[PDB]
Amino acid sequence: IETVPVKLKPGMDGPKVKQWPLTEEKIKALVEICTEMEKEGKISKIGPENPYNTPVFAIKKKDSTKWRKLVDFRELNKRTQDFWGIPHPAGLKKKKSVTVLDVGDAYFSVPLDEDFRKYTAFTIPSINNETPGIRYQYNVLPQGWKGSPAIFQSSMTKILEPFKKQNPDIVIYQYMDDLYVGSDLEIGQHRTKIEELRQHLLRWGLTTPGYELHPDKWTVQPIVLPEKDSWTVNDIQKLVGKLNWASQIYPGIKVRQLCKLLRGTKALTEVIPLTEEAELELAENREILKEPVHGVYYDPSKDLIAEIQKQGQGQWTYQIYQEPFKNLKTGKYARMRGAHTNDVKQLTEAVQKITTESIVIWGKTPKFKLPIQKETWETWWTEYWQATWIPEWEFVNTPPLVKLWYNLEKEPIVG
Amino acid sequence: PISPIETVPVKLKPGMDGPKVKQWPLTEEKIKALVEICTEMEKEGKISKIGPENPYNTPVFAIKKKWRKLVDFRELNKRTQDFWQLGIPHPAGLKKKKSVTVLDVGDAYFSVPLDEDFRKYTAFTIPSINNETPGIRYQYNVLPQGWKGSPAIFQSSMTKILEPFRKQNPDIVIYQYMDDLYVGSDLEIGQHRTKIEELRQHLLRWGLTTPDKKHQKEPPFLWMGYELHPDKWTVQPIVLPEKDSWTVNDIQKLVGKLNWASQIYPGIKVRQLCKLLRGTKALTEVIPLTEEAELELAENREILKEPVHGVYYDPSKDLIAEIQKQGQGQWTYQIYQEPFKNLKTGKYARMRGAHTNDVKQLTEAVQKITTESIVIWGKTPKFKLPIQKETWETWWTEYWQATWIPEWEFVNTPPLVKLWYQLEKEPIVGAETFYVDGAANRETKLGKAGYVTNRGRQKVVTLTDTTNQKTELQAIYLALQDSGLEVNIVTDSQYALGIIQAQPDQSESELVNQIIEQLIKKEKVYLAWVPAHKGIG
Ligand SMILES: CCOCn1c(Cc2cc(C)cc(C)c2)c(C(C)C)c(=O)[nH]c1=O
Repeated sequence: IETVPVKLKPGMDGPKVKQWPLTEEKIKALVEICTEMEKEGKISKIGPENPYNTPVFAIKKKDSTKWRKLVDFRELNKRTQDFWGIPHPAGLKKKKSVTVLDVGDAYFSVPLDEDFRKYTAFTIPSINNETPGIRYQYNVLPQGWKGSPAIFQSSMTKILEPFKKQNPDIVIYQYMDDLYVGSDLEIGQHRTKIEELRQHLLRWGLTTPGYELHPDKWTVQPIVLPEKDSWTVNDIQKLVGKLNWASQIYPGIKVRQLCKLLRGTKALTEVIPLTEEAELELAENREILKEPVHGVYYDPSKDLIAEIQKQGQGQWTYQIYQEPFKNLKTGKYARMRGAHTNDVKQLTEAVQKITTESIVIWGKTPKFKLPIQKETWETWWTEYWQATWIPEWEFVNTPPLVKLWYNLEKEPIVG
Repeated sequence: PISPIETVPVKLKPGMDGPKVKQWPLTEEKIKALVEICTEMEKEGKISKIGPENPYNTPVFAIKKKWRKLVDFRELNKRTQDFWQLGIPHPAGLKKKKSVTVLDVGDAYFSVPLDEDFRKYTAFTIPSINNETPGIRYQYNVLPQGWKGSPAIFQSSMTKILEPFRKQNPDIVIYQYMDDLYVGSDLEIGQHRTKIEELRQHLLRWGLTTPDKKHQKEPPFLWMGYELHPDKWTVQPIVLPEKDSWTVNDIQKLVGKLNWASQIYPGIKVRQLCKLLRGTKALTEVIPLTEEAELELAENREILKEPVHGVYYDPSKDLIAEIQKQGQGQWTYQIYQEPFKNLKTGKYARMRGAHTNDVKQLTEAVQKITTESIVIWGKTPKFKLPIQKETWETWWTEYWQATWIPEWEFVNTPPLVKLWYQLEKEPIVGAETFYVDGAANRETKLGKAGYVTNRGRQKVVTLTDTTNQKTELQAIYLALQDSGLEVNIVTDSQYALGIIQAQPDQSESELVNQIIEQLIKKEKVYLAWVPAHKGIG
């Protein structure tokens, strides 16, 4: 078959990223998964003349009790020529339900340009280094590579045409190995309609393995300030401090009248009666805070940033934006049942959940700013990772005021 | 002889061309020998004569260790493309073997053919008596000693050749390192012996030969400072050069070995000796050992007199990791399967940086142990930590940063690590409230720091040669000092907001440390921050 030539962006070279240590379990599985792929001619052993390398590891999807291979092609992707690919529909962000399907298997039936294969090199390590690693290189379109869906575009659209034309009411969006199907239909009709697509696809060779996404349950919550019968010097102080900060997002926020009440050296516990003016100032701030700041629009030609703060007691807040203080979306996240004592497990889930929304809403993974130590993250994140893609990320030190503010986000009266 | 193996395509780095170094001039005695030696190599097929159509050249020399040639590939190497082992196996990760046999494959480099396309760059020349007629010219047909690509290509070829044998005999372990092949197994001595000979003949099939008993290595194996014995491994003797005159350099070298050794012998100390370097003017400067240095250098000699042995890995047994807090910022750990039969020991040193706490440091040591464990035994140990579950749960569920400890267990081995203090979540009723403040002139460095309490008390100090940050921290210090066992402190310092969140118990700043000690002295402390310049005195 025809192999469309692929090329690195100009002036770029292949990736030379070190493989991270893997546990016995994971190594055994990769060996198993790879010997099989070798026979099927999907991949081939390579020599030391090839200097490139991309890291690989193994995971097990939810419910899934079988190991799947995952390659960190982030570097190779960043360096792969762009394709002038697949458009994004403003529809599924609205649709009542969205289902995610793994059509990653499909690519293995397509061959990859001979001249590019060398860059896909990777290494299965060995315990305690008692043996040389086992070096492979792909012969067919690999999963997780951005070139993949771009080249298998023509073929996917075709395969899909029948179902699309029969259901112009249902939205289909492709991102990486994932296929997002969205419809406003009935849970029964939606799910069953999935299978129709699923089998339809299965009918070509690509086994396509709650679970429903419900865009429009992702409504941005407002900030709510506390209310008391009696206010103490400490209460005003904490408030004023929070407000003074928020003024970076809402300039109409004033705290001059409250500060007035804080003149003097009183005991932090002493109660203070509010003046009619400071009472009004407060009323106005609440008012101002009733809606997201005006004039914030998504700029496609700029990166999305996702900042996450550890609130405590299994709670996490996050904000997505392109410019500080002009949030496109925000929220909270409470730990999944079972993550009882694992901060990393939670954070990992949070990233996946957040990233998925980013895909549905904008069709772009956000760059993460994680409230965790590099060493800690790299050591354990793959132990709970379950998506086929991998967002970009950097590690940071959460400013005290940022989490004090978002901790204030409104919650349901009951549920 | 040369073997029928497929060559590896090799090429120079993009752009650059083959080396052209002029041949160093040699004497009659040097030339005569080289000619001799090369005539030998050419007959074996190792190298081949070439005509001046080859513009490349590398300098050859003659050294006596009978004469022996030497080629300087520094240039060619610099021009050779790059290749993808530099991760060494650690003794603690090996599994006990009934028998280990080591085969030599020394001149195997000259047994592996070189890319016929690359051979041309390997050209060198044999000079004449002085500066007269053109000399003899050759080039390699095999992997040459000293070339950047030899080791890698050799390794790979070896792996290929060993594949079928490794398959047929899965119960046999081979470890290649340099030109040695360590074959081990749990078969019966006679059976093991038999297999080695099969392997040997399997190798001979590919030209690769094997020498006689004359130079056949046998346990113990001296490897990277370790002593590999069949039942256990020990550490190679660390001797301290007992001299009377000590130069700056000598001292530094000492501190080096001693620091390396502190891992195995956790008792070692070098503080008193690491003061002998203060203000040193020259590397060769002679320093008189202080009495304290004599005492220290002395004890270490005793410690290093003791024999420390470890044992090997048994996959059928679980992995235990136990940690101890030697002092502040110092940790020791041992990993074993059977109590007192350590597979590995070690220790961690820290700088305390801007601001950390003991619990945080504990987690970091765990992480480091965990990672190396994964590298060595492909598994993560079960931890035994000197910290109560209570303390842990109280600290991590509140810490601003994500953190974690794999499956662990509390071990009551003093001194337990604990939270030195905890700021109050709410203001203390019936406690003095100090409104602290500090201001400094960034340029004159003239500062003032002080406070005023709801109780009517007050103070203010004038600081000379100070920064703003200091006058701030200092105001907080004064309140801590002049207050009782319970205090409420409000400050508009951005840094106070720092310690509120992190509540560290070790800092780089002496002032911060002062404060921390004070923080620990109190029963209850509530630290509050408010906007600066907002008229909230
Ligand atoms: C006699 C002890 O030799 C160490 N030894 C060995 C041999 C061995 C020898 C040397 C110099 C280094 C290394 C890393 C291993 C093996 C294998 C790799 C053959 C083994 O499985 N187990 C073991 O204990």
